[PDB]
Amino acid sequence: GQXDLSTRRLKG
Amino acid sequence: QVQLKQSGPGLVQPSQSLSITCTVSGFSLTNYGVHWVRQSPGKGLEWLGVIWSGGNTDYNTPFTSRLSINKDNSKSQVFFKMNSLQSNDTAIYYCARALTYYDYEFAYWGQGTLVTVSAASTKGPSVFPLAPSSSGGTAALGCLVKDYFPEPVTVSWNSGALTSGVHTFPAVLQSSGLYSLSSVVTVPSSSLGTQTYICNVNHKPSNTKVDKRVEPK
Amino acid sequence: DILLTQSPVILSVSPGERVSFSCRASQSIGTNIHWYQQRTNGSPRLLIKYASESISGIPSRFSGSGSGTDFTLSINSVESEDIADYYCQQNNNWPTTFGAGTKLELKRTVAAPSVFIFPPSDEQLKSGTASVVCLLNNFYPREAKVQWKVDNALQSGNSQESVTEQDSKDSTYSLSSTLTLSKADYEKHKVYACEVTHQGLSSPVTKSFNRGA
Repeated sequence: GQXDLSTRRLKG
Repeated sequence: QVQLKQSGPGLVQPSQSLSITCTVSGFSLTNYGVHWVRQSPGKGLEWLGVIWSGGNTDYNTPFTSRLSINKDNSKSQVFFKMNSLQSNDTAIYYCARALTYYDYEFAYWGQGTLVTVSAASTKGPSVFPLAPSSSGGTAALGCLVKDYFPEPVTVSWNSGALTSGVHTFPAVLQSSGLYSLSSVVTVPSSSLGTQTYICNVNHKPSNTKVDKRVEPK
Repeated sequence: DILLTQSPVILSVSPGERVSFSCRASQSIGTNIHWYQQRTNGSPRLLIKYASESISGIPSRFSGSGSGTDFTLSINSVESEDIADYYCQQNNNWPTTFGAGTKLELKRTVAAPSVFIFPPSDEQLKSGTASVVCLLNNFYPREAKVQWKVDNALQSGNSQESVTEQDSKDSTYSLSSTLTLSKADYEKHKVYACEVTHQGLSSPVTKSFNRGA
């Protein structure tokens, strides 16, 4: 549901 | 065509300011406004502000105090500055242009500037080879980009000519506070004798630019 | 501000299937809504402007509908290249706000991983550290277990995994597990094994090497 800086993808 | 290219990724110490330059091409800053959007873990996509064709600026309510946007039309440059950053200001900052000069449907984006807010020091990585040895004519090889800060780091293979079979894993934060990632590629075993395999590592925050030749041990 | 609620959080479909994205606004915003696609390490890509209007260079399988508070983005025949996050943006009220997004995963047949183990380079050993890497390449689904053993001793707490997003072509994942030891520890042992458990494997696959050869 949160945005991950390491992939520019949503993770959790 | 239309392009927006931002300045390189940066580290900002707590309570200090962030500065980003958005250089545009394919259109004139006199005919279009440039918006600034950031993407953070805790707030996702967030509209920060805009500088219009005529020079006026609007800033989103939470940033009216520390946000400042300027531009140089002749140099096709827009200057983003935000003050007194904290940890939750760590995000990817984009400059963007809409379809029309007055609107907000962002059809053109910058590549994004990853901003890390940390008191830690910049640290260039070490690049180590992941050497193949002795899968049905397919050999895997790669590079280990270890112990760097902050993010990001770019990895390509053979100056961009090799993209098929490439996997660049997301960086993991080690207990030492430094990042580390690997980049792998699968190639025919028979090509390992007549082909050179180089990973092009570039850690812009530290000006570390390394080419690592990866051979069978 | 206007709160945009996207639903669901994660969508998982098969290629060729239909898929719709929900974006609900905290109040009526008419048709003033734009949709965005964002691939891994990419910037947002404008898909639809004003709920339903087409965008240049966007495949015809992308379309949007809705008005008031309930809006829909649809892909009639989804493809592997559509693996991304999808955001909606409203601009009927200042300031323009974005939704939280919907992740689009793609189902595909089970693929067993290709496993490769990499010893630490002699270059890194000079730094006083040994990194052993095990590569799980092109597999599906995402669930996988990596078990490290050093002279038949189960390793725990001294490894870290990293998993790629879904590949835009074959929709597979790849995983890297890095075992990290001190050089003194690494030189005190011989057999370094990586056991991989995955649904596509009838039995665990173990790649290993002996320090030296």
